[PDB]
Amino acid sequence: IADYISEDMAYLMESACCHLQSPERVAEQILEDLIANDIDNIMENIQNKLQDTRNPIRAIGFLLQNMDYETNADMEQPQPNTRLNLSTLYGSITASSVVCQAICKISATRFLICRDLLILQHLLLRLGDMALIGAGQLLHSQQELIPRAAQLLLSYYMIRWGSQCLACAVPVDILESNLQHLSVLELSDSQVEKRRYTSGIQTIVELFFEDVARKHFPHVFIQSGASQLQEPLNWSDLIKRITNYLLQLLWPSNPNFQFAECLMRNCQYTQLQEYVRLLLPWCQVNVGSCHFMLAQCYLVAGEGHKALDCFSQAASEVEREDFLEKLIRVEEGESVSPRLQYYNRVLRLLEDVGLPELVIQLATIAIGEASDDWRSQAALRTRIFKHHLDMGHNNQAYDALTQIPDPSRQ
Amino acid sequence: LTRQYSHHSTVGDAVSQLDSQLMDITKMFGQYADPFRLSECKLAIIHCAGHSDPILVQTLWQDIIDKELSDSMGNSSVDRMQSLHLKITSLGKIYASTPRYFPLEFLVKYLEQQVCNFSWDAGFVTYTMQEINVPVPKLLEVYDHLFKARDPWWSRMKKPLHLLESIYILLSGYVQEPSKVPSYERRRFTTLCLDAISCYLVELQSMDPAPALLNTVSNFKSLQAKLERLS
Amino acid sequence: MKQDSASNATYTVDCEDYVHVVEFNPFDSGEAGSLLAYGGISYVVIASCRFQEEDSTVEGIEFKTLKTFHHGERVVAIAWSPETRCDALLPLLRFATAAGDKKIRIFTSDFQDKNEYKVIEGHSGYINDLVFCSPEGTDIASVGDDHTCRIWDLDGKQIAMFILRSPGMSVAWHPEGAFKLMVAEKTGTIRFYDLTTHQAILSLESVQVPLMSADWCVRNTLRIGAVAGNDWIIWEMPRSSYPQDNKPAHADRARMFRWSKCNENVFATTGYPGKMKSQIAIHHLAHPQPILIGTAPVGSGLSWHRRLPLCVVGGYRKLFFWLTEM
Repeated sequence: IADYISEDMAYLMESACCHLQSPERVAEQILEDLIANDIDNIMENIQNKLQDTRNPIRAIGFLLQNMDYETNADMEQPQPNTRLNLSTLYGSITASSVVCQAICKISATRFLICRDLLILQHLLLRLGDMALIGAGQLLHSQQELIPRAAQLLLSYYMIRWGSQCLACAVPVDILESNLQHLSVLELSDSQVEKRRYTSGIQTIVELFFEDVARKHFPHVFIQSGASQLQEPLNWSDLIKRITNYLLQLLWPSNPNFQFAECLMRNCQYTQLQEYVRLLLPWCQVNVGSCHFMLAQCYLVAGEGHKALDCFSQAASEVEREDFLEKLIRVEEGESVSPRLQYYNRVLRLLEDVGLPELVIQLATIAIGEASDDWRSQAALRTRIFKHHLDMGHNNQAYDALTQIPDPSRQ
Repeated sequence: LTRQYSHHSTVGDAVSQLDSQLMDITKMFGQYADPFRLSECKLAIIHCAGHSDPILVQTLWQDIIDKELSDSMGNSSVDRMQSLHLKITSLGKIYASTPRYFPLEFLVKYLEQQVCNFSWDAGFVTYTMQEINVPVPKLLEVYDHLFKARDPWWSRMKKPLHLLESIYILLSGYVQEPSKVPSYERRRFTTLCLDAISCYLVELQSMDPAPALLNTVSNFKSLQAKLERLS
Repeated sequence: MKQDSASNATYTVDCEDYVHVVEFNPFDSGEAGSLLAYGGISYVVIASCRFQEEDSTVEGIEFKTLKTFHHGERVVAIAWSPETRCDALLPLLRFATAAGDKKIRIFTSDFQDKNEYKVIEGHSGYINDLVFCSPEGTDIASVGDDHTCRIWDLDGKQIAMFILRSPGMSVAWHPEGAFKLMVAEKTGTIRFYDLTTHQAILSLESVQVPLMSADWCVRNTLRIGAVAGNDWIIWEMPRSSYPQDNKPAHADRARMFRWSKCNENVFATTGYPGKMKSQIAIHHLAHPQPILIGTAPVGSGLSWHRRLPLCVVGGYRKLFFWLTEM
């Protein structure tokens, strides 16, 4: 199949992934064009070779399984005491780029394999009951395997795109101010080690590797049975382990959401918007966290109304996603709904940016969720009153004042 | 140069040139103050030249503060606070009469951020500015502006009440010593404080009830009742 | 008797020629001053503006002409490229103009000797508005009296064309979305297009006609503002195709609408140029009345400063600036 795919057909699949078209329908179109142009009886050669396969479903399932980096959420948190000698392993810019180039190449080769596999699966569907001993099991198993191959294609397209996407040059003062704003959100436990950004061009994957993934490698080394500090360093095993681990962290379905968090922390808003644009239509794991990150990107872009819509969408998934749950866990105060705690956090952020109209809209929504807590309702209505008064909306400030349930605050 | 750069090979030649003739301000800035990052001397140069760039003045004050905080990194938290206080008081007494070279709102904001970063006494900035002879009414106007600006920095630092704690210390100092304000403006100033405290109490009631917030509300009610005895 | 206390302009700058359009650079040029362009009868002037509100070293307004381009025709609209940078080792000035000859001109300059312009032809009617794609800076959208919205590369090749049902009056790219385009039609219809699918996503209808100007709120991508007939109109998407707010803007028709670049609740409108004075009204959504009312002689253009709550209007041989409180 790969040897007969024209440059135009290869571009058509890559363009389909970029434009969020169904890769299954596009694989079917490429298959129609391949059958229409079958001058060399290649479909007969593929059929003859498929007849030599005893169980094509098991072979497809094996390829998809070796290409799947979906992680079950048991990445145990690091014990502190072994950090000091291994923190510098693979810490050079040369090693960072070699590892990130390994990902670029693996994701590129596996993207081609997933494309050609999708075309082959549509060929197997068209060949139907006439050629393979298994009529009823093939149709039912292909209904599960085609969407999986499509999801892997999109996942490898995303990793390939990220491995090629250049990071924006951000001034240190803008980064330090963004880290101060994110520290108000408690999204940053990491002290700014005075990283002279070595003023080299990096990809967003090289940036992610240096900032986040690197800190976890000493642990991956210890968990895998290297409890003896005496094993000699083997390049072949170590590069494979590092690359597989970094692929799990870059995986679009990863619940830890660390890749998008790293982009937000490094002020990579344009790349984060494009990453979220490419992810949201088909990945359902971190939807709330994507809308929250997108809302922060729109706030920095000055598009405060779109930011509010995205913050309101993110509020629905706050109890399901570990990243949004981290934003809630620090107020050790009495029984407030997790959505109201989230809205109180977004309200602090909209006040720090100085957008009083959006603070009023969000505080009005947050009063609807505060149905049982008269104290939170009093605080939110006092906030609405203050912002209407500051804006000079005297009638609306007076209306807000009459609705305050606390006579002392009123 | 002799005190801070004695080990630098070029300083012997620089010092001998500075003895050999009186130099123009432009040469002093470009050949000595800039290459050696002498932010105090740069501030003195732009003051003497009558050159007014508010951004440059803020950057020079930042560099002076950051250098004093860096040079004191080996010292105790109290000694670091005292070193910075003596530095800012010494320069503040020179420039506070000329508002173009003493960016009071920037200085108060920046020093309060350092107080939060180092977990120093919230009284530090209010005390330092009063020792410079910054008028209590002008210092309150700056804190009132910084509080009303709702900077997200304070919430990110988990210190949303910090500016109100500094305001409480400032106004408690005025209530203890009403002679810090000239007798002719004292009545007007006490009324402005009562109106400002009433605004701060309304905003504190809109926030989530925390033990620290309830203490701040109690402090402002006690302060209100003391100011009503001074009016 | 309410004497409409028309506020004087906060600042006024004299110009060498008549001002027919004025636009602030909405992008970061990396300079401390805000870049401003204004179009006259046969020239485009590029200037830097610094204000005392952003820089304590400036008393009032520092206005410096950086470059004057000979244009030969009356300029109607100006659009900045997001690639425009002045602080770079190689400064790049790029902007597009629409003119009375129905052509687009893309100017590119290094502020030194390299001054080039490309002429783009294909509109058969007057061009009413034009904009660069913000984030990529590679594409220009334009709309006109030929009932088309057209998309151009920097090479002046037409990439796409949408047939409208009436004259296109304003065009805006989605602030975060490289393929989403708003087009406002004179009959009151505002359409959203996707350039990847070449389809209309959605439409809004104004309660009044003609619609004269529309703007996409940069700070809140759900908000659309427009002027139609005598009123200003606001929509909040996706909640309704019906306007959220509709209120009187001007007695003798509204002409221009622009959102503030720093505040999602603040916008400015201009009245139609009467024989002597155009009214300018700054609005805040929390207030039922304009927060500021200004006047300019024959008001031409309306633009907002990127960071300050400051708007500019051209009038006769002058630029007039109004600062509003936040």
